[PDB]
Amino acid sequence: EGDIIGTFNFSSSDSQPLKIHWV
Amino acid sequence: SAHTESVCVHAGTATGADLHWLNAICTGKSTYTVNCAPAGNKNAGSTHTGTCPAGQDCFQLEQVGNFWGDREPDATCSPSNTVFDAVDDKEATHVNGKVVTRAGKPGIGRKLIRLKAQVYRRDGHYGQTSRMGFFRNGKEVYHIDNVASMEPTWNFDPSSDQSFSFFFTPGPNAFRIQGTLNLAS
Repeated sequence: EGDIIGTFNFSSSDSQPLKIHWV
Repeated sequence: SAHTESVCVHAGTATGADLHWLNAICTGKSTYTVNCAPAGNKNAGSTHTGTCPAGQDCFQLEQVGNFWGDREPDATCSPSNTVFDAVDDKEATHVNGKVVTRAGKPGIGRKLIRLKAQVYRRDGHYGQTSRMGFFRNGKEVYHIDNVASMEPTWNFDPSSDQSFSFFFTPGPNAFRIQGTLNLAS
């Protein structure tokens, strides 16, 4: 009782591309 | 994407058409091509071009669900200092038969990173190259043969690693390379 139907996802943004300083 | 959908919406105004993107392909550093179709007939595709805004590069996406539920190549726009990309053209850097991207350095400290890159066909899907890899400090240090993609890890050290760049070997199935640096573990 009170069980939630569906799917949670708490993923972060740590996999985002790194900012680049070009030579 | 917001950008490719906008290309279709603007293409349909002149005829009152309700157009949505079918698929989209990066064609260069900032250019892309979109195929559009009316909501009521996915078969009636038309081709239209776009360009990413200033300071942004075209970023190729795969398996993106479109208006009709089909998973397709799509294109969006990403800050030009967060993506590496090149096609085989005159002002692409060429070295030892390879097309090479711009070279640059992340602004992080000592950290494990991943150098992710893929090659793409003219139709925007993942392709195949005989050889792809990355340069470090202007020298080829990693390669992988007969693949669509690479994702080696590397202990980045700002004192020793001045730059990285990606390269691929152009061919009938390798038109564009696209890469990023990412934190890894």
